[PDB]
Amino acid sequence: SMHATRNDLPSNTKTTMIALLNENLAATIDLALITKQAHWNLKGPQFIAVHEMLDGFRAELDDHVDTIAERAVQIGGTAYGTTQVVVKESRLKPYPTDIYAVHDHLVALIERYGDVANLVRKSIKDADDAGDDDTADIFTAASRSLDKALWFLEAHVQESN
Amino acid sequence: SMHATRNDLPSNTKTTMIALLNENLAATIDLALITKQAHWNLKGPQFIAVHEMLDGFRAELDDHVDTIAERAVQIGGTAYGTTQVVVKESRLKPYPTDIYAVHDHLVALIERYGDVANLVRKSIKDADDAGDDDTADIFTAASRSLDKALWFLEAHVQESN
Amino acid sequence: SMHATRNDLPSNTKTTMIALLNENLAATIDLALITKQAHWNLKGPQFIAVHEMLDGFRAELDDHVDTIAERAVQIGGTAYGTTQVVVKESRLKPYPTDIYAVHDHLVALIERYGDVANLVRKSIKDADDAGDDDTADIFTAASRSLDKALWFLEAHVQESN
Amino acid sequence: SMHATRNDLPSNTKTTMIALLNENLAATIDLALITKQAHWNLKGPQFIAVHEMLDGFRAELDDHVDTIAERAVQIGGTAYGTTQVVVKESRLKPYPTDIYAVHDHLVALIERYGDVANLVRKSIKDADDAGDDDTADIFTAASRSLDKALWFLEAHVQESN
Amino acid sequence: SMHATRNDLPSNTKTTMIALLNENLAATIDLALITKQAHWNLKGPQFIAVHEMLDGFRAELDDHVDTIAERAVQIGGTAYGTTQVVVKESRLKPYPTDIYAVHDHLVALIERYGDVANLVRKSIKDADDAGDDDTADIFTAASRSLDKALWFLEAHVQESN
Amino acid sequence: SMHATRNDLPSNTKTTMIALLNENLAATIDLALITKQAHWNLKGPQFIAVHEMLDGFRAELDDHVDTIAERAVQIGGTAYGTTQVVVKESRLKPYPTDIYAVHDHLVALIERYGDVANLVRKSIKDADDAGDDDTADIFTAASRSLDKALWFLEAHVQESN
Amino acid sequence: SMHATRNDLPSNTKTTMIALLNENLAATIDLALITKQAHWNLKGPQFIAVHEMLDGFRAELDDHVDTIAERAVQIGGTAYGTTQVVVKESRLKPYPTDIYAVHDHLVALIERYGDVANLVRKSIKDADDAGDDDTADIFTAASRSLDKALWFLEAHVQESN
Amino acid sequence: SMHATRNDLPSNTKTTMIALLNENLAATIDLALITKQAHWNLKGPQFIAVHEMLDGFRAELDDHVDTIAERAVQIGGTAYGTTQVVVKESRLKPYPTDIYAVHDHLVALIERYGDVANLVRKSIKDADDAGDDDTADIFTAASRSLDKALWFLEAHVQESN
Amino acid sequence: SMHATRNDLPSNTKTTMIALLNENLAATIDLALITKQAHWNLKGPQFIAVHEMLDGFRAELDDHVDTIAERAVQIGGTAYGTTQVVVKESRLKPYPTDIYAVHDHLVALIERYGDVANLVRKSIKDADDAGDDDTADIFTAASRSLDKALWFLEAHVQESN
Amino acid sequence: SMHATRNDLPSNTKTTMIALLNENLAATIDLALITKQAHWNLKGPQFIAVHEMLDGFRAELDDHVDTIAERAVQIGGTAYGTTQVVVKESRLKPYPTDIYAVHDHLVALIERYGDVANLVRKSIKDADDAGDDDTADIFTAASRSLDKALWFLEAHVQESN
Amino acid sequence: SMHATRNDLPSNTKTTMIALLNENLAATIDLALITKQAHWNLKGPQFIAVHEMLDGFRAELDDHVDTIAERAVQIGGTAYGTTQVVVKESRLKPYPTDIYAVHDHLVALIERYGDVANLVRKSIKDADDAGDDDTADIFTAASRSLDKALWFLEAHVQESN
Amino acid sequence: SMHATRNDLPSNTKTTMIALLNENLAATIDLALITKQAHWNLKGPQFIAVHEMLDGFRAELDDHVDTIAERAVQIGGTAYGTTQVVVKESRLKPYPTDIYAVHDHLVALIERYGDVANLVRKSIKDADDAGDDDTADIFTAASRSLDKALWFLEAHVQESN
Ligand SMILES: [Ca+2]
Ligand SMILES: [Ca+2]
Ligand SMILES: [Ca+2]
Ligand SMILES: [Ca+2]
Ligand SMILES: [Ca+2]
Ligand SMILES: [Ca+2]
Ligand SMILES: [Ca+2]
Ligand SMILES: [Ca+2]
Ligand SMILES: [Ca+2]
Ligand SMILES: [Ca+2]
Ligand SMILES: [Ca+2]
Ligand SMILES: [Ca+2]
Repeated sequence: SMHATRNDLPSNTKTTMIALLNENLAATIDLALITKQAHWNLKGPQFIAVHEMLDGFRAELDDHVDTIAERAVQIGGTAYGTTQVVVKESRLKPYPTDIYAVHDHLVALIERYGDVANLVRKSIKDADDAGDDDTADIFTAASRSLDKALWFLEAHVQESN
Repeated sequence: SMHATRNDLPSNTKTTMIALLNENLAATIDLALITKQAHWNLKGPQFIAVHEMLDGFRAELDDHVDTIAERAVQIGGTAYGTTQVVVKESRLKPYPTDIYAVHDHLVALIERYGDVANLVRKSIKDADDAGDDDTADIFTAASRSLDKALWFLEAHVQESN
Repeated sequence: SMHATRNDLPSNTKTTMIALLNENLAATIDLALITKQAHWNLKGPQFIAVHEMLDGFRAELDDHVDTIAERAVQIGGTAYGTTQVVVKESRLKPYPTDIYAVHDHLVALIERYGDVANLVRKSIKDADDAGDDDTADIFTAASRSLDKALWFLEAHVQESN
Repeated sequence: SMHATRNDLPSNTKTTMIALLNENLAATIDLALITKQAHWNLKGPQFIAVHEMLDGFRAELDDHVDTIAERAVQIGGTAYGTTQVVVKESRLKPYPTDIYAVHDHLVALIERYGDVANLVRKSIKDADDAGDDDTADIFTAASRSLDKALWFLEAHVQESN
Repeated sequence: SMHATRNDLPSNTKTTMIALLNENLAATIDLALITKQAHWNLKGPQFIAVHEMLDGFRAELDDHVDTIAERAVQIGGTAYGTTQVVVKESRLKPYPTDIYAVHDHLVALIERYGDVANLVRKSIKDADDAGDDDTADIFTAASRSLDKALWFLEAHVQESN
Repeated sequence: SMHATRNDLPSNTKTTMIALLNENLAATIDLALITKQAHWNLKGPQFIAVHEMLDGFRAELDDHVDTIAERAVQIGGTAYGTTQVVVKESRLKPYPTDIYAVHDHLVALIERYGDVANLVRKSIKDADDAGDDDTADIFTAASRSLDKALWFLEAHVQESN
Repeated sequence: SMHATRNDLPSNTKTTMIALLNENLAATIDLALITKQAHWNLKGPQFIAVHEMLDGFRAELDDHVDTIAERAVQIGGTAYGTTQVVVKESRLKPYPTDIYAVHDHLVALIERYGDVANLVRKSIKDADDAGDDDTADIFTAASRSLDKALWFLEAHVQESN
Repeated sequence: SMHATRNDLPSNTKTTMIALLNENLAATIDLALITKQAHWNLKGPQFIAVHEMLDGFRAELDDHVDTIAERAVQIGGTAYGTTQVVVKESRLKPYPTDIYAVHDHLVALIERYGDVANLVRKSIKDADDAGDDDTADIFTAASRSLDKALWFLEAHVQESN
Repeated sequence: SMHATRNDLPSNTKTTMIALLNENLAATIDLALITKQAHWNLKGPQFIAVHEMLDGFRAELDDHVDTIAERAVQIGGTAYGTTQVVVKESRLKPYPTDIYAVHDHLVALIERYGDVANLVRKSIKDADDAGDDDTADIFTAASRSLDKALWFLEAHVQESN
Repeated sequence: SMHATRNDLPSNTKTTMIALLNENLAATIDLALITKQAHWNLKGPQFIAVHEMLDGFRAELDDHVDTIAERAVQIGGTAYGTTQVVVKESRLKPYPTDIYAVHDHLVALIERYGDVANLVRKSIKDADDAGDDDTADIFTAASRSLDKALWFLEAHVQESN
Repeated sequence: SMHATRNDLPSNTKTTMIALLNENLAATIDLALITKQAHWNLKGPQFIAVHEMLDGFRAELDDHVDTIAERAVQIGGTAYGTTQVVVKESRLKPYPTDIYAVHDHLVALIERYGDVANLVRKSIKDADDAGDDDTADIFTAASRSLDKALWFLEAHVQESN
Repeated sequence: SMHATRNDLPSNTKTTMIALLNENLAATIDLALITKQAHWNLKGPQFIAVHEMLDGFRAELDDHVDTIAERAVQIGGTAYGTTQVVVKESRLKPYPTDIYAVHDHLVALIERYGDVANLVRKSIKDADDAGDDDTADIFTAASRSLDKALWFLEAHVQESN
């Protein structure tokens, strides 16, 4: 599953970072699909603003998914992003397909956004500790996006009016 | 799974169309993931042109996925697009995660694109027959995109030089 | 009210389609005016999201108004779009000028959008049966926009939180 | 028909200005519809240039219509812009639906453009006199657009070659 | 002249549609050339507006030419668009190279745009009857453009002032 | 604090307008900061739509701040816009830093937007009476923006659903 | 030199405004040429910044020149803007063609910009006194541009470091 | 009037080319002002098409005016473009300020555009003969624009229908 | 075939340049159609890159075809660009409609691009010699585009790996 | 002043970072107001270049202010950016409102830019030390902008010619 | 070669970082020239795709070159990027000027991109270790670009079909 | 170093123009590096305007470098643009790396821009004499850019205030 590269990151670093990148890739792809799931099916008084907001989140996730995947490839590995892989390697709770109210989707999204945000933020440190600054930076950009999206979601529920 | 709408498409036709739209949604989301899987992992002399071409395909699939999903919702149904749904409801063979050569990706992609192209093309007629002209037209837009993408792939292998 | 054209749609077809286009033209012009009426006067907690949403609807309706009007003219007819014509030939229930609450506008708009959506959707079939495929396609484009707008409105009231 | 606002314009100025804004709103919406009525149906040697010019006028009118309506609302009033209100409140002579010649449309348009131009220009002074400088400015911007459009029309008939 | 494709349109449908697409391709390429011929050589008081209008037509034809040619290829065929093919397979009467006055070009264009508009419109139905919904849609888009163009030309001569 | 200019507005008019401009400059800079204060800290069901609306407000305020400051300079004065000046010359009540609910920020912002809208509106007349028509016009533009923003805010609370 | 218009500004207002507009038109066209004259021939340490600044000035003048000319024509007059008219009717002192130092051009330009700025500013009031609010407004927009340009010029010489 | 440059065009070529450039500068500035004069004052059936066309001409002339002037400066000279210089050094017949009919403007413009077109075209050869290829190219770009604009004008009068 | 123009190129230069331009016009229109023929039908491993490249070539060719044709008209001639003329006046070997391999299209295109590249290059000199500098420059621009396009084609076959 | 978040940064990291972010927020907002203060009031030979440069700085600061403020909120805190807070928590020496010469502004600005640049650069380390990689990155982006702006300023005074 | 700055990075950090930035600057400038050398001279079946790809690489390298150079200057140093310096300080093996095949250029480029990629990636850590977070971040962005480009290159040679 | 082409430029014209193109290529790449060297390191009162001006120069140079290099390759040759070639084949005096003052950079840049401007201008004539009109035109475009850039630089020193 590896290919040769002149990239001189140590071999053990490449192995551990490819694993870490793929773990994050599965999480973020799953979250991308969850985001559209919610976007299509939400109903209630805040429909249009939340509907539109979720498209923005998906667009951001798409960029980070690409950057994460391509990083695994750059350092000699394979990127694993098919449905069969994602369903197995993502730890996100299956997103309910029988919820509709904006509030139910917000609380469901907060759980999952929170899980992915916390994963990616930790992965910054794991990459830094492994000696892979570029990978750490990639997770840092992704984490900034995820922590902002998590805030946009939580801000809707942190007060009731 | 249903919500009331003033849309007066006959009730039985809504039911059959929601099912048809979800069948096609599962296929097109799966094909979207497959397209990126190939994009990241392709290697060989035609790397960059094919890499970029596949991003074009993904952007068009994303637009047809949204159109199909929202159509299901418009006529009073639920769009089902989570990883857990897609992995069960897509009939596309799992994309191999251990291929790299551009030619191997082209052959694997032609198989999946051909399957989705033919499914969506048949769905146009199923929708027209059922009396849902907007759904037929949504499938027609999708089919035109799929048949063009299929050609782009096949044109790479229909001659050898 | 007619002018000569090399367009060889049968004369009966032209006559029936010119009337059908004018019927839809009236309905859509009126819906455009209604849409702005609500946009200006809505008040309540969802003000800005709904206010901006209605501008998007108007922009889409304008494009369909033009397309329907110009089709009547293309096939040798006159397009009837003055206030005096619209107030008589639009079958939309007069929109109230004494409502303000966003909820009240949403409910009223759902009534009006449903009416036009269902008119245009059937008109696809009238045109197709008449053997005017271009006019049927014009109505199909307009119908897709109307069904999506109807959904955007209905989605606000289909759940309560 | 009123909602309270912190805008400290005196009650009498608010009520007089709301009425004046609504008078001009009805005239400009009607004129907007007239402009497209002519745009669709004009025929003759200068067709394309005039056809396009009238879309320019309509775009400008739309912006002024919005600005006038929204000013009535800002100062605590209701904007009245439905077909039923416009047909009663506009003083423009019903535009003929049985004229085609570019020249005939030019002459008929000049009549109505003249009427609205002169109405809006006078309304600048009425607002200024009422001590509502923002409304006067809104009318000044609309009047500049109207006087320029009137010129564009008249310039076509002021000489014969 | 054929190449293997996964596209599952029946063999006879492919053969007949490739022929129909090539017939329409020859007519539309010829019409494109005709359009520029007129564009360059027109003279008279309406010169600039008609000159520009005709570039708009050519841009539209170019897009329909490509879509039609590529459809023939997508379904396993060859697209035939060389000068030698077009001069043989177009049925448009050779365009006169010794006319100048805007009126004479408008009349000569009406003849040829009418012929192509009517061919394309009938071809929608031929494609639909053959069970090729994408091809039918391609001709529908092309027909819409052609009927609008025919009107823009005819609208210049349907009245004389 | 003054510099010579060939601008021949009367000396006493320059002095009184510089003062009036600076008074308005202090209020508008303070309002700009207040607007972002609200934007960052609001929480509740209408979060994203109101968050984004307030960025629109701030962008409009920035342009008017610049225009007011630069006018004071053009006519030979100094623009005073530092935090120390603003905290002393603004009469806006200090914005609470312990509120979060969207409703609470809307009412707080209505207070301050109203205060500024009414100041700027009065300042049009003060400038006109002083014989500085450009300064009056600058205040007119700022006032139209302020009255519209004030409406956007008040419209959220003028009805409860 | 006059043509008939439905514009109902009083006849004596038209006559006096047409003269005032043409007087301003002459000065502003002259200032436009002067601006470029300086732009081409300036030399010295601040060359590129001042060179580019002067192109910004010319672009704004051009817009006002057109608005002033077209206003004269809209109200039934002739716009006079040929070289022979401008050399006779411009109130500006002929610009020297034998200066080069940036400072020399700045000083010369300040004289000319001051004259035009002061003329246009006065003309706002002359128009307002004549009851022509649109013309007053056109001069206000022009005066705001000229006063700001005058400042940009003077600011370069109001301190020496 | 000269400043030193490292540009090693021979001194006599500089002197001759500076003179030639200034001759062409005066003609093109004069033609620019003439173009706007016609633009503002034309009246008749072709108003809007020709009005707009003349703005395109003026935009192009502006670019060539700049290029020509700057070339004189680049090779050590002064650019002479004030009203007082242009009225003396342009040999264009003063443009009439008492014509209105579009046909009258077309024919007057044709005479002036013909004069400048033919001057600039000859000047290409004069520059090439003097050994200044860059100046010859500047005149070639200007000449191409002028010959095309001359055609746009002439094409209007070369036929009558 | 000829119309009067003030363009003072000698009568014999005009005649010979019109013929020369039309010879090049036939070649370049033929090449434009050839480029699309290859674009549609090519197949093999380099498909997408070469497919897209050929669209770039076509766009450049279209611009030069227009410039060549319009130059013929500007100098009082007729542009001849119909299918019947091009098939007669182009000396390009008819393009084969039974080739597919990318390599075969590259070789076939190189023959035709070379022929046109070399005709246009020679035509620069023919125009210079005739004293038509603008026409020479028109051919210089076209020739630069053709020699670049020829290189892009040849570079594909000048090495084998 | 805290709200709950799923963001799993340690509670002490959140507290510490919210304080640090707010410290930098006060400094950067104060600097933003200082930058415009200079922008408006500067006078001297380098006026327009430095005037424009300072608007570039303010635009960059605005983005960093937003990012810093929002990060404090994301991690469960309150952002404090009112005039009253900034005047108390910014340590920048109050900016003089009685200086004009470009040089004096440059020297004053360097002091304040220096102080903010140095604070923000240190805060990268303080954030790293607290285990908040996203916050550190936010300060890194701000620090890069500040160090660059500081150079732009200092570069004006580091040599005298 | 140093200038005073308020930037308070420690003196030894400045000296060592200036040297490190200049070592990277020479490598990246050399690589930029190498990239264009390949781009112009490559020949073979993948010409156009690789030709374009290398322009993308060059545009990225230019941005990083500027960032690196400016950082050295910002911290009080001199940026050294002349040909004479680059040829002395780059360690990249001189690029062969006698290769043409795409494959030969790919292999040659991989060697040089690998060297620079590895140098920059190590330099991130050298900067972090010296306590210069902004410089580390600049190298991180550059390293990310380099590692991605290295992959784009290697991906072409990592498989043979 | 040569590759076969259908380009019919005479053999010795190809050889001599390849040499001449490579001579100018070395000069212009070296000037491009010089321009950036000045850009980064300049300091003094005119810093920002001159800093920015030099990026405009570099962008123009980059386009000419590409056009020159590609021309050499188009006509069958090799483009030589590596650091090792440029250092040997450029005759520009090594640019000083110990200068900072704006004036020092202007003087040094004037020397080198002058040398390159004069080389390229002569090269137009050498290409024309050899019969290569396209190469001559390429040098004409570059010469126009260089003569303009040289002026921009010399205008800063041609007068002292
Ligand atoms: Ca990618
Ligand atoms: Ca969607
Ligand atoms: Ca229309
Ligand atoms: Ca609105
Ligand atoms: Ca195509
Ligand atoms: Ca400003
Ligand atoms: Ca105008
Ligand atoms: Ca210029
Ligand atoms: Ca053309
Ligand atoms: Ca924000
Ligand atoms: Ca830079
Ligand atoms: Ca290139």
